Amino acid sequence: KSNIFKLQIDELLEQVKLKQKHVLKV
Amino acid sequence: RGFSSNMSHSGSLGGFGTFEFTILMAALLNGGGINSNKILLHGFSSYQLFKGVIKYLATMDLCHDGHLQFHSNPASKYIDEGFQTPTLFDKSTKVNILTKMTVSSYQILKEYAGETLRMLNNVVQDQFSNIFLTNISRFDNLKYDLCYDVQLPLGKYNNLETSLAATFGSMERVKFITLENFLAHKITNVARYALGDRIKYIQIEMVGQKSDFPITKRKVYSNTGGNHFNFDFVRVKLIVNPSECDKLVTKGPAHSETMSTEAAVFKNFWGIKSSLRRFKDGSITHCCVWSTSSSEPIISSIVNFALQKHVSKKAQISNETIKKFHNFLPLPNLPSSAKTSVLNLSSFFNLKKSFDDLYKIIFQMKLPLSVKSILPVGSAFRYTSLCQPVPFAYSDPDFFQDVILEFETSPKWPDEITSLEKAKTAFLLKIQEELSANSSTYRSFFSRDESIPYNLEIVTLNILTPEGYGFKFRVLTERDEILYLRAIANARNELKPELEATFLKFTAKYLASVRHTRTLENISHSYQFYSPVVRLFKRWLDTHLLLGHITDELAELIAIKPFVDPAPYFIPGSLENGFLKVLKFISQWNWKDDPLILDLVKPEERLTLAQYKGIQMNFTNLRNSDPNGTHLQFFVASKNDPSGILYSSGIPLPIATRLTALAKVAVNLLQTHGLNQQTINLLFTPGLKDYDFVVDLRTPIGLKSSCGI
Amino acid sequence: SQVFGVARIYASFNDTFVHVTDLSGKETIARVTGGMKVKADRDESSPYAAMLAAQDVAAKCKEVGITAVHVKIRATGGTRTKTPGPGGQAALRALARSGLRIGRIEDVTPVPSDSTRKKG
Amino acid sequence: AVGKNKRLSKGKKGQKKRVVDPFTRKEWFDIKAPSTFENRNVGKTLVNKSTGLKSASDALKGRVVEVCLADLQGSEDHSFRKIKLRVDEVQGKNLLTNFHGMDFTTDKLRSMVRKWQTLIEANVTVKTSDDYVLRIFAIAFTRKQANQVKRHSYAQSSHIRAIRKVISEILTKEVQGSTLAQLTSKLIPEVINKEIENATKDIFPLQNIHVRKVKLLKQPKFDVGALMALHGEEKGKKVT
Amino acid sequence: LKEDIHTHMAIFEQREAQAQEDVQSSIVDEDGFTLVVGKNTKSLNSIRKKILNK
RNA sequence: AUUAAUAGGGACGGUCGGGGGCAUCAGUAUUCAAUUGUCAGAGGUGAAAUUCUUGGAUUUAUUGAAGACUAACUACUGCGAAAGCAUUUGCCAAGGACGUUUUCAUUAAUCAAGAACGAAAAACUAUGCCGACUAGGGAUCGGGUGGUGUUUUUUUA
Repeated sequence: KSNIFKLQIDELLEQVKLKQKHVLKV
Repeated sequence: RGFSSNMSHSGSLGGFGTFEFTILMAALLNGGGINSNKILLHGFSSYQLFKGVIKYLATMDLCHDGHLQFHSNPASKYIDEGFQTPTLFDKSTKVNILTKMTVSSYQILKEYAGETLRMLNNVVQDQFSNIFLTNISRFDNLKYDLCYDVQLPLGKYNNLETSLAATFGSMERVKFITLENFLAHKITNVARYALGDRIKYIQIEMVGQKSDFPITKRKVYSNTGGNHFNFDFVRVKLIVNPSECDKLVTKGPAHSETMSTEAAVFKNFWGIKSSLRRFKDGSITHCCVWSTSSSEPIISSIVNFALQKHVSKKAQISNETIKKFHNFLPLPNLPSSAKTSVLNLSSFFNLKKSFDDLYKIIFQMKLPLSVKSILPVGSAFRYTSLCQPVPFAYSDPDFFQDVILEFETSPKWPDEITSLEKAKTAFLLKIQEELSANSSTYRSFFSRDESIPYNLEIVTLNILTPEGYGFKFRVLTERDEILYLRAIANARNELKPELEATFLKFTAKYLASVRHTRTLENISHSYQFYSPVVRLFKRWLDTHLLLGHITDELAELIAIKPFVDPAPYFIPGSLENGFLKVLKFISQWNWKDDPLILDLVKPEERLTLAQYKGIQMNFTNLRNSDPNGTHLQFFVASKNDPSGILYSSGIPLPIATRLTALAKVAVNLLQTHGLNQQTINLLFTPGLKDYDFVVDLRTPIGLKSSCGI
Repeated sequence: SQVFGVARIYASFNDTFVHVTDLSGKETIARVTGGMKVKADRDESSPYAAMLAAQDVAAKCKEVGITAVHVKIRATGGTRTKTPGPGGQAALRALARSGLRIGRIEDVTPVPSDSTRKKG
Repeated sequence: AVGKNKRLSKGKKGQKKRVVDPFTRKEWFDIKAPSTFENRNVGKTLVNKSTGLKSASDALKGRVVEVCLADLQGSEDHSFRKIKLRVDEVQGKNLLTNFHGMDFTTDKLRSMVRKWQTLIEANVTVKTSDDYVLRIFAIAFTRKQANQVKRHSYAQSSHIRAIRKVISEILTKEVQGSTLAQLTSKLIPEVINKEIENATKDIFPLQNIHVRKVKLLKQPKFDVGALMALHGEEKGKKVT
Repeated sequence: LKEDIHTHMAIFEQREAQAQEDVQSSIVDEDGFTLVVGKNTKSLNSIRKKILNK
């Protein structure tokens, strides 16, 4: 559960991760 | 799961946001043991932290049983006294963290959290996509089971005063700041009390509420739907208990000598529906009896009466979806049929009873070989015949249900296929002779079984019982299996696939069918709604013209799939919910890349990891055989059949793409239009286009009369 | 039409328990001991005591409504004797003459499979 | 201590005035048997209080009754067998029993045991599809042919061990392929032991073959829908 | 149906009696051999098939 | 550069056994306990007493644990060097006989001494000429060969 779970949450966080350029714009 | 910090008390799902989550996980880092123990640690993983927090928040009740306390400035500790409301308490600020949190909503997240940890503690399958990669919160009638439209032509303040039976004074206004909060709270309480056992969870929706207002106005100004308040109408949403949906009595407190306080509450609340009954077993209780009906359920009837009684005389209750669906189910030609509910199986049981009588009259007849077994295997015997079994109704294509007659073992059988079948017919002849000579009320004749390719001698004995039923009898030995494997051996490579397909068909009719019947019946008695769902699904397929090339058993297994795999959703307890979950599952299903693993098991013997991996290996092997899936579309498999091709074989990829297309059309229609009679009727309409030719046939006689519908 | 009660008759060499019971085997209806039905104490297993005991518990059974009997008759069993007693024979005969319709007869003695007695 | 010579003991010092009239306070419940059997109706049983509806229900859930298969099944030979029926639902002067176990009777065992021939005993623990756990005991005595002249017919222990393994295989495949009603209907007309005989005639011909005993060990969480389905809710009548 | 079944069984048993008769009537090859044959086999064809398979 | 003893070993083969070791599984009883009934006695004996019982004994019912033992089948017997061994399924080695156109070639027989194994209230009406020894006779257990029909089953064990 742990290994595939880390892979899956890594993919998820990469997909939902935000843009630093937008962060500094705000 | 549709949860944020939005105000739950106002009649919508919520009261719990990411801020609240962060607060509570920080509190679990602070502590939280019953011995004020620290629960988590600063050097855990997200997976560890998430599992631990879910475990705690699911196991610990925070409203009725106990509360959680800490100091924001120290050790967290759970105290086993509930405050009748979700209570996380900083003792440095006296703040309940969860004051926006309706207790009903707390119960709902408790159930979701239990499902979350159950999926997590499953170690076999890939639970990540159910855990995170689906929004359940989109469709109301999929997420919940019974939602009812509640019209309130309220009007203005004095119209409220004369129409609302509830009093709106200063104490109502001080414990519930807004009229809408008071209204939602009152409706929640009255529905909870008037239903009680029959349900699992309740939710209220203020359709027409908004949060945006300009700087131009003092507040939000509305005129929506007679009222001038921040809603159009009310919708009630119910997660319903399955086996309590049809309880013709609703028990209250016990009849004591004086008037007990709870019986006073019940009788004041019910009044005209309150009564005293004397039962069978020497009991005297207060009850509010009902009546049962096919098209509408008892929940609908009671919810109309109770809300009209204790809210307003102008309120309106509806669910045309559920009433339409119940009408789309066929109705028997049995007395009092409309009064008979949808969870009553009396016709099936009558069938089974006359079979038991026949079981006596055959099983003790005199014969060459002693009878080893008689096995019903029939569709009706697993409760999946669309039309219910009506006496003397021989217009039903599935009227003659099927029953195996297995004799003992004896090595004097012929070792030739045709002579083998002819000897079996000789057995049936002897049985028919004895049965005619002794059992004159029965009737009997013989028929040619042509379901099996390249095997022409098979004769089955159809017997008609004077309860108005018909059983077809076929015989089974061990020489059948041995000979068929012998034939595949002595086949040549040009003909070997055809003999393999024929062997598969024989297996489906004679060996897997008994396991199929046993398993599905034994599980349907737990999942009551599965039989109406699968009958409705059969009606749907017969409208969409696919039953000619889809057998029964494929339909049955893909029907039971959402029941046995509710997660992330729930177990369906209402016909609309189950039917639409099945269609949703078909639409999501990518049979070119998805296997299907069915654990036909009572709720929480299941499949081991080795079996799961073995079937997954078989799935990978067939995908390697044909990634196009041209010769094999569906891979549906279970413990009763890991090969899977047994039921899913013998179909055109045009038929499969037609079915997938119809699923996608239905899902798009539900995504676009909304739930109403026009969309339901349009689903039940056929296409009758998109073809190369259409040929329209009219029989000499309309068979509804002899079909008994 | 008929109602059955089971009659468990322990019949040792020292006493005789007539024991009527409802059909489930839990709720005793009445039980009567030859020892309590004889004034003496060397008679406390005799057929006379058994006849009196059986007659009296038959009276109580007809009072409750019991009409017929499945009789289960028991010796000491165990490592000791395995034959019913004088009370067993006399009790069965007395009930049948009292007038309850005897249903059916069985000999349920605890026989050891493997006796708790060491060799040497 | 009845008679006048019999001395007092600690005994009859503080007695109890029997006044309660237990067979006034009691109440009669009818029981009923599952649908796999012919003569379904049997038996009335007592409950030690009436004034507990739920307390009475607790007693009748606890019960275990047992009855002769003859009168349970019409055929008036008391067919030397017992069915233990367990009561696990109540509804209105009707107890809805369920199957609990089975045994032969000791007189039948004496009726088969004989001197110059050996017996074979297999005792396999299995699981039905309904997750019941069973322990089935099966017995079989060897026999002499229609031809012999030797005075005794003993089995060599190769033949015994191959028979014991064969009996084990047939029992466990048949009961794992059953459900519990399907078992009960198999067990009633004695078809297992014809299967055993026909599959062991190639080893050393046995005569006297039986399913001796069945012991239940495990039950699942209780199943109202299943049980009332296996037998095959109601308006009151308006006291005013 | 009765007539078909009866004539079919009669014909088939005529064939099978011939089959056991031949396979256990002491088959001897041309130059002094002998074919071993078990008890209760019935089909010299089936012996051919066992030969072909293994 | 011998023969291959109805001399001895040893190999192989299919078996045979209640022989042994560790492990496992089951059986009813008995003892202890929980829970349930009903009511005044139970137990034991030439007769009784000590003893246990209105905080319910004995009795009945559902279950739980605990240690032992392995009934009937059990002898005209089986295996073991003797003392001895008795429900199942494994595992570890060992063994007799029989089969054998295998292999070695006198490797041997009886034994004072010496070494291994050997529960241990016991015993108490038994008792037979023996011997290096000739033919048998009936059943019996283990293996082997032929003949023969019944029980058996037939391309998968």
